[PDB]
Amino acid sequence: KPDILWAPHHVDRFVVCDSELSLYHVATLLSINSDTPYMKCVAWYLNYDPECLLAVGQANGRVVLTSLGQDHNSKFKDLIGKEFVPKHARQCNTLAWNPLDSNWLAAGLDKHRADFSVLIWDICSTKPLYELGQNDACLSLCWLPRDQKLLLAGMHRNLAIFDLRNTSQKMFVNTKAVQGVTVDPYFHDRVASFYEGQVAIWDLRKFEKPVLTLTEQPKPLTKVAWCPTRTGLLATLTRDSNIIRLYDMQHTTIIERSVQPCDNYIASFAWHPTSQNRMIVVTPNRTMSDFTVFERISLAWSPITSLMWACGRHLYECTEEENDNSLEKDIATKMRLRALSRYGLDTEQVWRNHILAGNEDPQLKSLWYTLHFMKQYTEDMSLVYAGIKSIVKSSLGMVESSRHNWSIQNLNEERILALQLCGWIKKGTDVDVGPFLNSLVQEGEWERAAAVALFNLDIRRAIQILNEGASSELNLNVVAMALSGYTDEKNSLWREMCSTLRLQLNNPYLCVMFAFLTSETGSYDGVLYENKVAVRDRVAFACKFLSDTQLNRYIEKLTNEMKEAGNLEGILLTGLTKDGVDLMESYVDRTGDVQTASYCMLQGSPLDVLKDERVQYWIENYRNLLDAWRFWHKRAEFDIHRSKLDPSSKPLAQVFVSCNFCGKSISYKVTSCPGCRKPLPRCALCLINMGTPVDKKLAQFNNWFTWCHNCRHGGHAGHMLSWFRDHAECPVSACTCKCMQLDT
Amino acid sequence: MFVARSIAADHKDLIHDVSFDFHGRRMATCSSDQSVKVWDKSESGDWHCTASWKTHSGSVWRVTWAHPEFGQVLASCSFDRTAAVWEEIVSHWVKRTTLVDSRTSVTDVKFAPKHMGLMLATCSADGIVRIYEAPDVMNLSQWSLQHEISCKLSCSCISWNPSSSRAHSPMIAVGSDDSSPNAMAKVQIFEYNENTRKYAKAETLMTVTDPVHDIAFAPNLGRSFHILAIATKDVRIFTLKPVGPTKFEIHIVAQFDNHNSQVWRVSWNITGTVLASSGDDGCVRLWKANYMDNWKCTGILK
Ligand SMILES: [Zn+2]
Ligand SMILES: [Zn+2]
Ligand SMILES: [Zn+2]
Ligand SMILES: [Zn+2]
Repeated sequence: KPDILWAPHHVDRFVVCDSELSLYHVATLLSINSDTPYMKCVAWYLNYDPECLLAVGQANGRVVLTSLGQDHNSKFKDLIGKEFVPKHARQCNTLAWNPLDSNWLAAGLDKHRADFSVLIWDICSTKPLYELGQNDACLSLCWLPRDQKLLLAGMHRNLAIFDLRNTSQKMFVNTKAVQGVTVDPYFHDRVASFYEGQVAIWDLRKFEKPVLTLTEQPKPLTKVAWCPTRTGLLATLTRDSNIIRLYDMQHTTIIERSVQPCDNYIASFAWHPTSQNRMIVVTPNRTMSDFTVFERISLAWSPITSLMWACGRHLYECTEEENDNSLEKDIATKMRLRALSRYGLDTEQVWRNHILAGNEDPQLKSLWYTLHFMKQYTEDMSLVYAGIKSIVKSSLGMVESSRHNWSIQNLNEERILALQLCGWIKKGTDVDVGPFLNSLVQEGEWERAAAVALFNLDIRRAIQILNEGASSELNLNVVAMALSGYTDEKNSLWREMCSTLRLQLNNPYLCVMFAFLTSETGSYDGVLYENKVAVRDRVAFACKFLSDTQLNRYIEKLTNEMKEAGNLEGILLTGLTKDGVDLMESYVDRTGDVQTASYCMLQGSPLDVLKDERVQYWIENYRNLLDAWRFWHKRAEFDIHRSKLDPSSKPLAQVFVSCNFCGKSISYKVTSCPGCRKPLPRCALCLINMGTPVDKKLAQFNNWFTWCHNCRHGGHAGHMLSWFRDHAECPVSACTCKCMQLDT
Repeated sequence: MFVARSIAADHKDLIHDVSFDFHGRRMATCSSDQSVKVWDKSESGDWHCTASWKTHSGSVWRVTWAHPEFGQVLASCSFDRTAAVWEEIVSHWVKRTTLVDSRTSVTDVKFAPKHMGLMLATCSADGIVRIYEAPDVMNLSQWSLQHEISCKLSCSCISWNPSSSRAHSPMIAVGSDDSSPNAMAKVQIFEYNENTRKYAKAETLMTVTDPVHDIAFAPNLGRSFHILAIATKDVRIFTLKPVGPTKFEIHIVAQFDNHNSQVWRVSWNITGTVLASSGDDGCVRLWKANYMDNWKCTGILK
């Protein structure tokens, strides 16, 4: 039944109790006491001297004291190493001492015939000093810290409240549990009693029945102790359990929490008396871990992406990385950063919002480039804000070819509007993508340019392009020179080889070029379903090559796939219709962005999408989020934007003032009311009647109305501002309230 | 990526809660000494103390804030079998109306969303939820308890639905902390049929078998479905797709045991993308979602 303890005088000095006593310092051992084999009962000296001095009672029951400290002039050695056997041989049961007077100490033994059992002896510096309870079992021996002539004992089936000054004077109370009887220093009226897996709690002033009863856990409770630096906290330990359950005694419901100081079974858990709620657990495998159990933790978030958590008494806080790297933190931080950078609001050239958004995100690349294209075309021009589906819904006049002619206006014009919107064809009617290819080669995207050329049927120009790209910055020329095997042979070395290698490539554009070259006639499903390649280019190539019936399958399938997956790059297909709204709903459900949802919808919306109950909720919730930022002026600017781009929104409902004679509103002689021409109110300061005429400044701010919402006293803005700057009372005589400070 | 710090505040007794107002400039902490106190962050980033006053006989567990539109009030519950309100007069707070109608310890108090008025919901250990009303924002000295809901179990925590879209009827979630050997649902949801003008049981989560410590609702921000987190042995996140009470499509999204203990508190962000959870392990673990729509940890703090 080993346990652990520390030095009552030295916090860092700890004792490991085993078959051999070991003393360690906080772990590095100090000494190994193997002179006491087969230990039964252990006690420590209440007095400081001697250091590392203890009292041990083995099965023989003799009162023997052993020490481990190094003392050069120890004051009390005649008791150090001393032995005090009983008058009969009873096994060791319990042992304790009184810190009030260290001279007297009490020990408990097993059942002899009629000799002493609860024998108290002074170690001096033969026989017990005070004795009682002959021929009985003393499960526990203890001393009352407060009353130096008081103690609590436990018989075989009873517990008695006796006194030293009168041996026969005692108060015995019947109970079933007499194990682990102790009273915490703070709780002078609280007693304890353990019964296997059950624990019995009783009040000293009500020591007749158990005040509190705990649940009987399956494994018996081994050790139960009170918190040495906490109020109303007790812990009970069981057998071969990783976590020791505990109860809260500060209620007067008791909160039950269990803490596991280790992942293995621990023989006993002992809390250091000096340390503040720090517990030490000892296991049979000679491993000691000091785990300080913490209390319940509260949490509270903040609108600045900051978390405040209370762990006990102290207050702590967590910040937002502040690294300017990685994933740019949570969506809220990016949202605030964009709002502070005036994001979306800059509408003179649309595409700049992709750099204005901060980092490079491909999702917020297709949206703003598509939105720039739609606005740019309609300025020159349901036309653009309809998507590719509506654009090619009535597509007619497409002719396929079995074999490409190696080596654009021949297409139907409405089928060329899709090409124009897909970024290939310029604004003009020229079928020469020359500027697009030149810009691509300038941008360094050599593989993309090669793909565009191959789609445009310039094999030699593409070869020159690849050679030029590989001139600067080695496998590019390798693929390019390899590429010249294209043919229409049934079993060409080029054909079988490229069909094999089409999946062997690394660059998606090179893979797409290989697939197109090796594509069987008629079926081009290899290119059109490369999810690792741009949606834009695939859609444009399909429009350029596929026929009438083989476009209404691909467009619809791609649109459903993009809508289900929530890819923002499909807005070009969906357009600004109900389908686009569903796509944006999926995007918001995924990412949680409402600026990219609010600013996209307000950009050229016919008065059917804006009426949706969904397209208004995102704007309202973004405005509320801006309110949380306390970004008032940014919200005001966004309100200007929304109001000028959405007639359905009705501005705030506020107060208007009304005349006293006409009874009607004054909002559109200036001093005269417009209703029936009866005098308007006047400033309390100027005594001049109000009024405002309903580059040259027509009606300055200083002449506006302003009134106290508790007084209904009013005047010019400027005079009231001046008056309340130096004074603090209602301007009118006999008025009382302090008008300004009511709201500030 | 979350880094910690230390806040310059001194207390005597252990505190049980912290709660910001709506902007993040006023917190309200309740101490074990029956004394609640309100801090106020200044322009220099420091925290000062503005008020303090002892509460009723019991022990306060919860203190909550209110929307700034309605003034500045706080609701606090304690073992005194009463719920309180407090308003600033300038700063000396004043009791306005102690909603005392409970025969048990009112464990939780929460405020209804702004879009419907000044309501507050409380239920006690008896297992009956109460909804109160202030149908005059002028005077707070008059309240009415319209609906009483039988739970046939105990209460641990409750949470409203932040969503304010017109489609969603008002909703409430009632937990339980009963460890009876039998197995029964410990988290249930009620709706409000305007036709019947009453609160009706809508859906319950049968997968919940152990006692529940706390429940929270993730704010909507224009989403289609709902997000709900339940404190149990393991943190769990459920989503209830809308289809008498409306049928709900329920499917789990996460189940986390990275605590080796019992979860105590659950919280949500303003946006509703990061979850903060605290447990008996002495650590605070924050969970966010990744590109694969997967729920994983982001920082373990202690
Ligand atoms: Zn008039
Ligand atoms: Zn006045
Ligand atoms: Zn004036
Ligand atoms: Zn006034």
